[PDB]
This record gives sequence, C-alpha cells and structure tokens, in this order.
Amino acid sequence: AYTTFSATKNDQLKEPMFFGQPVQVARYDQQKYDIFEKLIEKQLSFFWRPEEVDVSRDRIDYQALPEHEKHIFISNLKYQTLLDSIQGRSPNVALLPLISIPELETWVETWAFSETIHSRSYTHIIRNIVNDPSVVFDDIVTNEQIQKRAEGISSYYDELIEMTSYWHLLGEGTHTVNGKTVTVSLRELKKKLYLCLMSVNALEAIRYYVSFACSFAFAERELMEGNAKIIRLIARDEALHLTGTQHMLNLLRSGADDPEMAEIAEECKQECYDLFVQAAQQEKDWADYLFRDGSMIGLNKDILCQYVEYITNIRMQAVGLDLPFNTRSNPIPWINTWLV
Amino acid sequence: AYTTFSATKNDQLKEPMFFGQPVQVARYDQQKYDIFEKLIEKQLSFFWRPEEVDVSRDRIDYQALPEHEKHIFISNLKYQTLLDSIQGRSPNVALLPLISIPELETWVETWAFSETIHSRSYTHIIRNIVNDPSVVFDDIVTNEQIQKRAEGISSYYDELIEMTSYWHLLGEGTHTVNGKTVTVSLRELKKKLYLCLMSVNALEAIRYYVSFACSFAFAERELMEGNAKIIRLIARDEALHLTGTQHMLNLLRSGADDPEMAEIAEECKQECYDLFVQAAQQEKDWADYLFRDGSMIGLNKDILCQYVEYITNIRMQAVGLDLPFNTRSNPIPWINTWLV
Ligand SMILES: [Fe+3]
Ligand SMILES: [Fe+3]
Ligand SMILES: [Fe+3]
Ligand SMILES: [Fe+3]
Ligand SMILES: [Hg+2]
Ligand SMILES: [Hg+2]
Ligand SMILES: [Hg+2]
Ligand SMILES: [Hg+2]
Ligand SMILES: [Hg+2]
Ligand SMILES: [Hg+2]
Ligand SMILES: [Hg+2]
Ligand SMILES: [Hg+2]
Ligand SMILES: [Hg+2]
Ligand SMILES: [Hg+2]
Ligand SMILES: [Hg+2]
Ligand SMILES: [Hg+2]
Ligand SMILES: [Hg+2]
Ligand SMILES: [Hg+2]
Repeated sequence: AYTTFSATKNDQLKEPMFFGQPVQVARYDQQKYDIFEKLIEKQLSFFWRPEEVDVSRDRIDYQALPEHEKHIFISNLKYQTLLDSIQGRSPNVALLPLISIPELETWVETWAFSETIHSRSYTHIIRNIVNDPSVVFDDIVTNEQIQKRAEGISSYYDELIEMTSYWHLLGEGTHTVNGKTVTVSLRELKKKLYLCLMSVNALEAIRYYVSFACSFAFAERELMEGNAKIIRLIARDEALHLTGTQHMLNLLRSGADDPEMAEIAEECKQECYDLFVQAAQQEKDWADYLFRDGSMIGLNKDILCQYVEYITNIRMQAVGLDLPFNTRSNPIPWINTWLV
Repeated sequence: AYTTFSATKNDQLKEPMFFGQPVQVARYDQQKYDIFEKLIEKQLSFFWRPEEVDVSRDRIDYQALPEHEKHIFISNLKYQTLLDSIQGRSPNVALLPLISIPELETWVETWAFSETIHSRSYTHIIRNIVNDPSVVFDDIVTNEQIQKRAEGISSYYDELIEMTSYWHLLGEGTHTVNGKTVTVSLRELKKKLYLCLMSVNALEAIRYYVSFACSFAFAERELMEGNAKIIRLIARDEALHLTGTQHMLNLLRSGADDPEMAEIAEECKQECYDLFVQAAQQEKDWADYLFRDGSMIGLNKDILCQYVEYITNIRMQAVGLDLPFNTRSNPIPWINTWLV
C-alpha cells in the first residue's frame, strides 16, 4: 500500500494528515496547515552546531563536583542521550509511512534531524568532560533506572511500526498467518497512532523539561556553563517540537481533520489521562535515584516532583485534558531565564 | 522484530552496516567507518537556506525567454523537484529500518534532510518565476515523459520496503499468508538492498548531473543566475551524497563488512551493469521531450547524449564496473567552472 511516489494526481489540501494517500511531490507553496510550514521555517532559522560551544572548562568543573552531584549530572545526561537517540530515528521510521500531507512530512523530517543534532551535542559534552566516554555510553542500555524511567517509550513506537506493517502488507480484515488469525483494523491503527502521538507529546513536553531543570540548576551556580549553553539551544528547539505535537493532537481531537480521529480521542480520554500521570510518576521515581546520596544547591526531590507536577498540569490542559495535580505557581521561577 | 531501542548492550563497532542489531545509542565518539562521520560533519558545514538566495531577476530573464527555452528550463526543474521529493523520504523509510551502526544511521538522515532542502529550493525558484505554481506542480505527477524518465526509482524502494516488512514480521522461512506460500530469505533481501543502493548511486551520480548541465547552460549565457546559485549549492551537496553511496558500495564489495554482501556484489555484477545502462538510456530518451519544441545553441540532444555517455562511464568505473560507452573527453568542459 505504501509507495514513495503515488502515481495519482491528488489534492494535498484535502488529504487527512495521516492514512490518506502517500505524498508524492513535496510542495511548500501551499499547505492544509500553515503551522507545519512555519515550524519548518523556524527550526531552520535555529540551526546550530554543537562544536561551536566551548565546553573545555566543564571538564574542570565536573571534576570539582561533590560526587553525588557528579551522579546527578551524568545520570541526567545519560537519560537525555537515550531520549534523543529514540527521537532521531523514530519520528522517521514510525510516522513517515503514514503521513498524507507534505508539510507534515517535511516537518517530521526537520524535527527528527534536529534530534540527531541534540544527540551529537551529548557526545560533544561527554567526550569533553569524562575521558573514557564508553563508561557512560554503555551504561545507557543496561542501567536499570534509565530503563524504568524510559519504560514504555520504545513500546508505543514498536507496536505502531508492527501494526503499520500488517496494514500495508495485508490491508484490513481477518487474515491467517501460519495457522494464526491476525485481524487488521484501521480504527485500532488510528488509536495506536493517537496514543503514540500523545506519548511523544508527553516525552517532549515533560520528560525533557525535567532534565533541563537539573542542567540549569548547575548553571545558576556558574557550574557547567558550556553544557548549559547547549541545553539552552536544545530547549529552544523543543519548544517548537512540543508546538508541533500539540497542534497535531488538537487538530485530531477537534474533528477538523478526520472525524473518526475525534471519536477516538474522546473514547481514549481516560487512557491519555492515566498515561500522562504514569509519565509524571516515572519522573518522580527517578528523582529518588537522582537525589539518593544528597541534593544540591537549588534542587532536591521535593522541589522536583513539585516542578514535574506543575509542568504536567500545564501540558495536560494544553492538549485539553484535566489536571491531575493541585495547582501551583512555578516552584523554580529562576528556570525561565534559561528557558522561556 | 524491528525495534527503536534494542535492549541489548552490543559493540556497535563490530556490527555490519546493514541487517545487524538496530542501533540503540546514537554515539559519535567512535565509528566503524569514519568516512560517514566526516560526511555528516561536511554536510552540516554546508548548511544553506534557499530562501536567502535572491532569485528576483530570474523572473525577468524567464519572462524574456523564448517558449522552447522556457520549456527546457521548466521540464528540467520539474524532474529535479520529482527526484528530491522521492529522495527526501525514501532513505528514511527504506534504509533506516535496516542500518546497524550509528554513523550510517545519522548520515542517511542528514542526507535525506539535505534533499528536502533541495525540494524547498525548487519551490522557491518556481514560485518566484511562474505566476501560479500549481501549473508546474500539478503537471509533475501526471507528465508521462517525466514518469517514463523516472521509471524504476519508486519501485526498487517499495519492493525493498515490502520485503523488509515480511522479514521484520515473519522472519526467514517459508510461510503461509492467507493460504499463499511466502518465502522470506535474508540473502534475497540483501540483494534487494544492494541493488537499491546501486540504483541510488546511479540516480544521484547521473540524473542529477545531467540536470545540472541543463541548468548551467543558461548561466553560461548570463541568464537565470539566482537559479545558478541554488544549483551550485545543490551540486556541492550532491558531491557528498555520491561519495557516501560509492563508499557504501565499495566497502560492501571489499568484503570487509558483511562477507555475504561481497558475494552478492560479485554475483549481481551484471544486474548492477544493466541498471546503469538502463538509467543512461532513460536520460537520453528525455532529450527527445526536452528539446521537442527546439534546441538551444550549445545544448541539444547530441550534446546531452554524449554527456550522459561521458558521465556514466566515470560513475561505473568508480564502483569497479565495466565501461559500456566509448571513452571520450568531456563534451561540455564549461561545466567544471560551475562544479568546482
Ligand atoms: Fe531532543
Ligand atoms: Fe524534541
Ligand atoms: Fe537532491
Ligand atoms: Fe542527492
Ligand atoms: Hg509515536
Ligand atoms: Hg510513540
Ligand atoms: Hg529536575
Ligand atoms: Hg532532573
Ligand atoms: Hg544535567
Ligand atoms: Hg487517547
Ligand atoms: Hg485524548
Ligand atoms: Hg496520553
Ligand atoms: Hg535504496
Ligand atoms: Hg533504491
Ligand atoms: Hg543537460
Ligand atoms: Hg556490482
Ligand atoms: Hg552490482
Ligand atoms: Hg551519444
């Protein structure tokens, strides 16, 4: 069913965002949704290369850090490297085979490309501060706690990729594959896309924002400046990445794009709620790992689930869900000097 | 099983380029083949935005152009837009699910991203010279001469993507899928990937350079200089894209990566000869439609035919194939100045 150039002259302004006919000519002169084209212009305007940032003094600062603080810093860096490794390849292998309008196709490619610049940033920081990089890169894959926090991210992507493969190969219906019946259903595939997309939104909206806080706390003490300059540039990109996912989900939820997608949003409302609360909870549980050997000036586990509670509430009402946490002002207003 | 984060701690230096474990950590501190790292570095240095090139006088020059020269100018541009539309998405959908070392994975995504910039520069040129872009864009999909010149490209990719889905889902073996026997072999998928790559090698190395010669012919008569600026930037990216496919193909042939690919390259050497002959022929048959309303003084079918002939021999030799055409000197040496 998938093709890299569908031979049908079709009207790309009238196609749904997903599961319509595959894009053939990449046009940018008109668009169903201007927002995706604007996010492409803005992300190209923000292009930056990690190597321009001097992180040489960070090697000295990290070495002087009080051990539990070296742990807080590198543990958070290791989790940041894991997320951007998944965000470099996955928008592309998971969403590109389903997009039917060109501007969202080129936005998903600009977004995945700015994710690999973030992964390149983390090699630039690690190699500069730790002298045997292999010690931190190999601990990403097997570290129990990084896997508990990231639990569930690969799963959503992988199930969507697998389901997409059945759909494109076999189409809808009940089929037999070696004695087993396999039912392919487009409604199910749309719920899977929807939940996947709400999970990417929770990843960029919440999961990165908790790590920015740990990086900028060091920056407030004039430590790890350098790492902070890079995390600032990354934070500016993520504001756009998050704008993109919020627009995609509000458009699907509003019924403006595919009527059936709005039905699915409403039916899936409780599972979205619980899934956001589980993402927040994983961040909280993580704070226990991070601050087990003691806290640092400006940040501890108490100020952190507070901040995760605050940021989850902001992101959840943005995508029209109900707030799970009791309303707060921002517990760490100093962070806005580094973010927005 | 395809996965976005393989749970196994693996030595990424010992994996093959293709069909080994899916990459989990995107690290850039070490590489099995540093040429892909050097190419990611080079491509990022060459970052350029189309929108910053002033193509306003091109509107006056194109207006002043005689009809048959407008035809030669727009047909060429319509085909280039079709190729980068396919090259923006197809590496990422077809190659990315099969790559096993991080440097090739990020080079394939930086390469695909530079193609969507080439697609975006063509919209910038088109929207500046024509009064309604849709008569250009809507003709591309339906132009039969464009689709005759293009035949082959979308199909190798879709076949490869299809075979990869059956392998990912079903695994190797002989299977019963809806009462039909479906055999999946990794050796046949390897051949498929290998010749997909030979084909990408032939579309980049040949089809693009023909289209460049037709663009710089106007520049040599001091017309279309804004378009000549963009095309010279695209050509500088294409030298990198071509080095990467010739290096992938030559490393697979050397038998230093996967031994079976070195066998595949030997066994399939005549199919690899034939698709280069077929591609060269597609390029010559285009000249009939390209100069159908009349030629230009230094640019006609015989000049385009011996240029295709000349560049096809240079390309085939660089990957160790036999030369099909009579050796000759460059029929249009003026192209050098524009290429470097
Ligand atoms: Fe990121
Ligand atoms: Fe992001
Ligand atoms: Fe290109
Ligand atoms: Fe190219
Ligand atoms: Hg997703
Ligand atoms: Hg997902
Ligand atoms: Hg934090
Ligand atoms: Hg943190
Ligand atoms: Hg940090
Ligand atoms: Hg939902
Ligand atoms: Hg929802
Ligand atoms: Hg959710
Ligand atoms: Hg290919
Ligand atoms: Hg191909
Ligand atoms: Hg030409
Ligand atoms: Hg060959
Ligand atoms: Hg070959
Ligand atoms: Hg000839």
